[PDB]
Amino acid sequence: MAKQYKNLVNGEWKLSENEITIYAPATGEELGSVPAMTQAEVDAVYASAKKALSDWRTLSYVERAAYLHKAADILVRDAEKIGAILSKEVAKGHKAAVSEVIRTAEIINYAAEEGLRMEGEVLEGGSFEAASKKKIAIVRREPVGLVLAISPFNYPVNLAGSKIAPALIAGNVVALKPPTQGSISGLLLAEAFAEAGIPAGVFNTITGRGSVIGDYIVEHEAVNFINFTGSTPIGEGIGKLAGMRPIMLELGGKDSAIVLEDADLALAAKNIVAGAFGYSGQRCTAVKRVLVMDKVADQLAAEIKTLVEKLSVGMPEDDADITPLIDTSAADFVEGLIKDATDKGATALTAFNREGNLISPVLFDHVTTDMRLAWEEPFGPVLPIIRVTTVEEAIKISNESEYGLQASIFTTNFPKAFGIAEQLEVGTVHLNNKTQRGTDNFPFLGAKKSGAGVQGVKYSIEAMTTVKSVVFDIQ
Amino acid sequence: MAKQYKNLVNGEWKLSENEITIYAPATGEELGSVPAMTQAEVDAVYASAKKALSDWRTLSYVERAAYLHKAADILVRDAEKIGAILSKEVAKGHKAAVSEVIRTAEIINYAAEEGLRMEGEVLEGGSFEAASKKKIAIVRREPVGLVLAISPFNYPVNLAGSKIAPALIAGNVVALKPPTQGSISGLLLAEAFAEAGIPAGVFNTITGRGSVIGDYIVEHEAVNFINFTGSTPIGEGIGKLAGMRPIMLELGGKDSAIVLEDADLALAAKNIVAGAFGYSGQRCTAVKRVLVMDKVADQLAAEIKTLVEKLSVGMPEDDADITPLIDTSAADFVEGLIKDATDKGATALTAFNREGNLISPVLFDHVTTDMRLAWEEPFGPVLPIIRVTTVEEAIKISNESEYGLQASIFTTNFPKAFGIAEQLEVGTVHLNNKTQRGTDNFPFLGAKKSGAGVQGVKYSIEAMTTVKSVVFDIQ
Amino acid sequence: AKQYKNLVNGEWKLSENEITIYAPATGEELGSVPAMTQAEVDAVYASAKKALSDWRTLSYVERAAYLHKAADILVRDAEKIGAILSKEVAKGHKAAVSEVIRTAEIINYAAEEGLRMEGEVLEGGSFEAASKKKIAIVRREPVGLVLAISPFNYPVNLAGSKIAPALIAGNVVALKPPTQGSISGLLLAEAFAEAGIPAGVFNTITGRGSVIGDYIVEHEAVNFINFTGSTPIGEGIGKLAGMRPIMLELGGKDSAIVLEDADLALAAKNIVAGAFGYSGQRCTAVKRVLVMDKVADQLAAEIKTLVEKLSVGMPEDDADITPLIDTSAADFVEGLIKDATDKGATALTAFNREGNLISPVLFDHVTTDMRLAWEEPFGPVLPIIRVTTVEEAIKISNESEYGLQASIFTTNFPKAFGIAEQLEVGTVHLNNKTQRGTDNFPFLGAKKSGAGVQGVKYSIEAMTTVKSVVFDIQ
Amino acid sequence: AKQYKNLVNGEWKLSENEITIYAPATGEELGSVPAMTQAEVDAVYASAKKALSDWRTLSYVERAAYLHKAADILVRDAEKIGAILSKEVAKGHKAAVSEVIRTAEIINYAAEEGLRMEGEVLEGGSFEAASKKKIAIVRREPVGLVLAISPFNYPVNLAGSKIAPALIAGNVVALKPPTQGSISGLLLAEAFAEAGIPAGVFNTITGRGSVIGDYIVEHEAVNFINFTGSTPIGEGIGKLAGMRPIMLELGGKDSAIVLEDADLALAAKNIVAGAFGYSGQRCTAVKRVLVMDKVADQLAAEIKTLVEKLSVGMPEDDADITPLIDTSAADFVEGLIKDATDKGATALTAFNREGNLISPVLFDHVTTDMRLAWEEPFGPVLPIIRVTTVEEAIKISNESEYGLQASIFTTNFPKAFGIAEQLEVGTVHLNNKTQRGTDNFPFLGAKKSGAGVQGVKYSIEAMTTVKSVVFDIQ
Repeated sequence: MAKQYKNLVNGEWKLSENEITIYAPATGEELGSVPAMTQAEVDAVYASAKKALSDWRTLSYVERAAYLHKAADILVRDAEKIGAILSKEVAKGHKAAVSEVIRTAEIINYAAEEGLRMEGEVLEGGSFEAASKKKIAIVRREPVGLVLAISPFNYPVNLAGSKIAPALIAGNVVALKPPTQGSISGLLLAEAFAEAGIPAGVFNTITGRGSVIGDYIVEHEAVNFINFTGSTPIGEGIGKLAGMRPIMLELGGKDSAIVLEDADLALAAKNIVAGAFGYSGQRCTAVKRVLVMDKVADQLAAEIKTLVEKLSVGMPEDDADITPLIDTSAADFVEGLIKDATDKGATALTAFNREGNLISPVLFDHVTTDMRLAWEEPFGPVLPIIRVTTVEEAIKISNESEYGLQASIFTTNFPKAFGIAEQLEVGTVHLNNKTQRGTDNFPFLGAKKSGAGVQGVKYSIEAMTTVKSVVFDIQ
Repeated sequence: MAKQYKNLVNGEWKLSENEITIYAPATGEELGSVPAMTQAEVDAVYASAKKALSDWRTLSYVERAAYLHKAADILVRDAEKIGAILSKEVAKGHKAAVSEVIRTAEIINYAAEEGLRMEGEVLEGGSFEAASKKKIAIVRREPVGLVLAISPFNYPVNLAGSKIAPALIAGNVVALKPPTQGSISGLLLAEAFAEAGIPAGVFNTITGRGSVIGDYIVEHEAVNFINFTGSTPIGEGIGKLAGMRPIMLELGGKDSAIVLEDADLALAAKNIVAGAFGYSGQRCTAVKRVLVMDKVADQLAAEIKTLVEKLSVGMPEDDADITPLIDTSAADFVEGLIKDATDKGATALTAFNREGNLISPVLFDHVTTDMRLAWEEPFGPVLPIIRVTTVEEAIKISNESEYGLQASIFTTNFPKAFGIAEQLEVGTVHLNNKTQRGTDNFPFLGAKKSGAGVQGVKYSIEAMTTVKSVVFDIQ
Repeated sequence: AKQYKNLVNGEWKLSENEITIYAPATGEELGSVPAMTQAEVDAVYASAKKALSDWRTLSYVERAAYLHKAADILVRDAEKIGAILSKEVAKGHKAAVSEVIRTAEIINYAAEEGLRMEGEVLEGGSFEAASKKKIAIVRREPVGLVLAISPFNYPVNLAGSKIAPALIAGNVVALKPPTQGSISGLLLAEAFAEAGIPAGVFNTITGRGSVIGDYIVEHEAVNFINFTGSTPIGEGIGKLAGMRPIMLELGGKDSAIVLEDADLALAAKNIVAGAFGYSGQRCTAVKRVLVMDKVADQLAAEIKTLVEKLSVGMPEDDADITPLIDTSAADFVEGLIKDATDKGATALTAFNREGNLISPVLFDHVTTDMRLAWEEPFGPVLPIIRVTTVEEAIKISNESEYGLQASIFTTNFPKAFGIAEQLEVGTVHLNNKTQRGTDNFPFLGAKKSGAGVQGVKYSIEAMTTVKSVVFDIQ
Repeated sequence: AKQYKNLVNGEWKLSENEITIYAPATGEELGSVPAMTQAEVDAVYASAKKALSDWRTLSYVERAAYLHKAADILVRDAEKIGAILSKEVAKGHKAAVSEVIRTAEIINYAAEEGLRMEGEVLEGGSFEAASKKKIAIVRREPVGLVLAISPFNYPVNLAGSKIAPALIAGNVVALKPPTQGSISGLLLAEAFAEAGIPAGVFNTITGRGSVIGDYIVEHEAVNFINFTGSTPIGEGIGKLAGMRPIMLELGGKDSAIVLEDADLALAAKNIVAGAFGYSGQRCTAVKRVLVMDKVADQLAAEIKTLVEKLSVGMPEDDADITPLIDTSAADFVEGLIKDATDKGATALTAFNREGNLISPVLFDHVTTDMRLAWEEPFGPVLPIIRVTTVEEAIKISNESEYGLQASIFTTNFPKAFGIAEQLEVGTVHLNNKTQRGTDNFPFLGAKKSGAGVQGVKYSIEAMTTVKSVVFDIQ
């Protein structure tokens, strides 16, 4: 039942002297163990990847795309088998975990076909000066080299594949460092690439304790690019450890949902509840605060309340909407935000209840900017409603956040919604819909402390490629 | 005629309590003084810029382009006046300094017209999944915010304008930090933008001592992007101080010129000498080592020697090819590399002579890779010739360098030259021509320790812009 | 009244015969233009094909410099050119000067858009592994000789919108202005000649359609025909072009769909400005209002009050409604007004005609059996058609043989976008009148409204081809 | 020998009359195809216009899935389709199977290229400050009904290269294969029908040119004609199209310019493979060698040795030179051989004809007064023309009415690029024979060789239009 998992290192499956046992956050069930790599074993992974780089980058785009398509087919075949373990490993609903594996296969296939249509440009010297009119630049794309991909606990397969496939199609070699709570899933994803016959050293995995290899994996001079999803403080550290090297960071969010007086309140409540409470609010791109005009606030709060009361609260195996949080510390942190809001006079529209790390969904009304819940990312099923008098106030409060991932605007006036969107300091603005990363072909980025670089399949490919210009004179 | 220069801060010209006197490196003549800003004065510059940002980004592209065109016209008008001071300030030939100011005006005009044709994209949700076929993403470009532009001593006007105009057209606000040896020229460039009527706070300058404001200007939370040209160690430090913030770094080069057996040796010698000895070798994109096939090495060295002996050695006012180096430390460093090469048995084809900081051009043959001159960037008029037996050896020696700015290949076999170019770890490869940044519409980038990001007018605009996606469903 | 000459191979040439041009509003003689023979058209094309090799080999910067100098000369002489243009096509004095300034803007924008011309590098390895070392260096090239045919209503603006995009790309051009508008077209040519455009690179042709009409188009020297004018002439040009590339800007019957939730005052303001601009003598003009019956009475009343305010008079007095281009045009418009009156449409503003000066006529209760519901008048007459559903509005809008542009006045934009997807038009304007601008935007027509896509960058792409150079890397 | 049917609105239909098809190499009866009437063509087009709305509103992913499913069926049945295709157009068995596999590759590539279709957002503030709040959301759209006309020499490959790019973009298609090749076109249609392509989305038309030839092109339901075939037929299609968009892939007389510094063995190998592939029945074949006199004797001797090694025989034996498509084609080739012999050209390989199987003829000392220097033979005959300067080679190359592709064999690449700029062709191959591939690369012809740019992404762009939605941000 509980297997001893191994790392993919240069086409071989390796155990380490020490290991980390992984337990199901909802039940405490032992799921297996992953290797606890040393720095010398991380060196072996990077040496194998740099050695494999020359033969991988010289393959055709077609040949590289064929491996990715083969990996995605194996993921679709084993979606139930991987989804069942993923569900237990990060306390995600069984169906939602299987959906994550299917979405990963879709992103791998889309990146394989997006990346193979890689084009260059021909520039004319005569565009700038007459004397150089016979000079042209043949500009072609090249891989950056070794990409270190760091996936998060909440999407350990999906936000590993969204980094791996775009890097691999471009001719880069990859080392996946999954989170410890999610490493069995990351290694199951690696088994699909290994079964697809990915050449030795082109795709590898690293698992271990942050105290032994956390900074080491990023600082290493073999790494040419770091692609990470995780907390803002960890991302801030990765940015300095990267030095001059290119990075892509997907960090926290405190996405606001601005509801104007002319909004469809039932549609706004439906989207706000689905977005805020999806995976018990353990998503960076979740709706984390409602900024509603006071005229429609009482009716909107009542409609959000009725929907929050319907949400099922239970175990991942029963596909509950609200499942247990990733760990005790996460649950304690969420309870502290709920306590601060209650003590400062916010109205609890739905009751707080906690059984283990299973916190019931809490909706708060009359939330003010002096409450921690107005600003701090909970990663838990708690949503504040902050009443505003003007749209200028809603923009001001929205932009006062250190985060700027996405925003939602619920209104029937789209020219005004576009004007508001221009002023919001976020990557994406959704009109009459919850904030969301999808569709995966769209750009996904965060302003301020929410990230660095632009994600979305083609943008991820462009970010993990460089340019080689060949200039010559026509005679 | 030594003037007391002032910094452009929020539409006003400000002196500081302390100042730095600038002297001509070739004669020791006092040229004037620039303010020695405090950290509180840097805070005032950044506060002015962030305040000016909202009204600047909301202007049309046409309005922003008009200011850039007006400033470029003022630079063309005052090219002799600016060029005369620039020549004395960095010991650059009088005509070459005037040419630099004219080239700056050309880049400003090209960036104003490139940036105003800024386009977005419309993506279809139906490209990724059938359920999202009515969902579209209107993706538009936005400024990153405040750009800190740091120009180098060797191109204090040209590599200030190449950062300022692309940032300004995109709707960013700028703070120019010129080098101390080059700050009078950076402030003369600022006077052209001020005379063009650039709004208060949109364009500002900072001058000061590295011990007082060096790290402070970069670390400051108001700065959203750092665009720097200078030494590799300084750029490495900037990368760390930037944290997660976007950067563009133009650092050192050790550009190799690979000469094959079928090369036109007279053309190779002409290009190699013009590129290696331009501005006494004080350029990052300059031929710094010749990797020549042994069969043609004696004839190529003889042809390079005859041309190096013709180079004039003297003062900037007399438009000498070889002028005095930027400072004593730079000339001492170059002399040390010449000494190491002589002591290790390299053949000096042209004699070493030094008068103050005026070093005569030294050509070395039979340079082996145990010599410091084979690897270290001198920033002086010294060129090694390294003989090889195979093109595999030339590629291996060229790639062993920590730098990878550009490379030159002299050969009549272009399909082979393209194959070699693919293997060279550089940004740009010039076929049958010296390495060069131009034309300014072409990408300019460095692999390895030569930089971060892609320069060239459109690439600079793209780098200093982000994306704002607005997603909605069609009904 | 001067005797104008054609620009042919850097020289100014008269022909044996000439055509005298009169002001449509006053009958004043403005001058004459040459009446070229087919042999003189041959000389223009021989000059252009000879000049093509040295023009296409110039840098993009050198070609852009000539365009910028021509645009500067147009700005300098905008009052001088605009004054003659105003008299020549009975356009308001200020509107005619604005047209010359807008032409200089398009020329400059084309010069800077075209010089940033880029190619592409394609990888053989994208399609098959065996061709991974094979790449294609794809670069843009001119099509060759472009014949540009401008219309009477925009004889300078819709001549420059064809000439500058063609010239920046390395093409040589022959401008054939309309006879009523040839003095303006030749004044535009004087600006390019003063800018020092090389001999044969830019030339003009003037003459009678019965002598050279089909001849200029069917000539084998012409590689591309870029025309603005009537649909029947455009249809003929398409056949005469054979396999050669074309760009056609033809008739319009633009609809303004007004929904129940629309801002009716804003809809009326935009509808009147768009429908009655230059007395309705524009292809991109609101030519039919398709309004929901619940809001039709109030919209009709608001359009009426604004139509009654429009000044009716002479071009020199900057009147909103000026005399029509010719008697035939005014007779045709009067016939459409008569047909609507006889079929029971309600004339909300009175019909009056003094010479070829027709007062603006607004009709309500227009049905699909009336000619005014379908035919392009090119006159100051606007029908209002009442509809019960948006499906009916889409159906009636698409039943037209034209599909240039449409306007949708509503506060529901997701629905407006859904309606826009169903309309068979090139452009849909939300809460605004139909318009060609801004000139960087695409401008095209579906069905009988055109062929090809205009707008500066689109015009450049259309009048260029590609040259692919393929080789294997070793 | 089966009785084949046309795919019409999801049903397989016979016509009252039929055309029996015979193998050009053996005379074997292969089956019959319907001889459609104009009323049956009307039914095909009515079905397609009706199916257009539900096809275009499907997602790109759903349209791509049908194309991928059709391509998989073609790979599965590649031997079955290839065996019939080989007999139908006297193409080698292995080459005919390869054609089906290449068609599946193009269908898959077009499905994935087309689904990443993007629009653009343009800023009014790029052109004028007053329009800075105005933006244009420009999205791609199908042109409507595409009539695809495939040629006899690539009846499956140059049917799929038109069908898949049109279908992914949301267009509906009617395939008109050539009569000699209609069984193969209908076998391709069976793969799309088995893939479950919706009724009316994809249809076929078969018939006699005297009954429906002009009718299929003239029909007002057709919005785009994509044709590969002879130049005179293409010229007629261009007129019949009127203002409607077209894509024409017509004749070629591709020149292979061999300079003094060329690798003559490489030049001979590529020249012979390109000139004699499918007995020279290809528009992209090398059809004339323009060689510098200093290296002409050695090059001709090297080409001769390779031509003498070409097998001459039947398609079932994978012979290099197989029987020509029909008697008329072989008679025409024999006439060009006769004109060259009578005018003094040197026959380096002997002329022999057995039925319509012509042996490969190599001619040297071919002059510009011989028909073989200019006319496309579509037969295994190649002239070698000697030139004294590269200027003469460019002049002779460009004197041709065709301009499909050119080859340049030389070791001086910067000079080869300079020559390529002067050649009036779509593509120039350096040190390699002319060829359409890879299918992601642009494929086009200058002068009488075509209209429009083919190659997968270029095909998709050509069979799409643009819909601009403009609004002001508040």
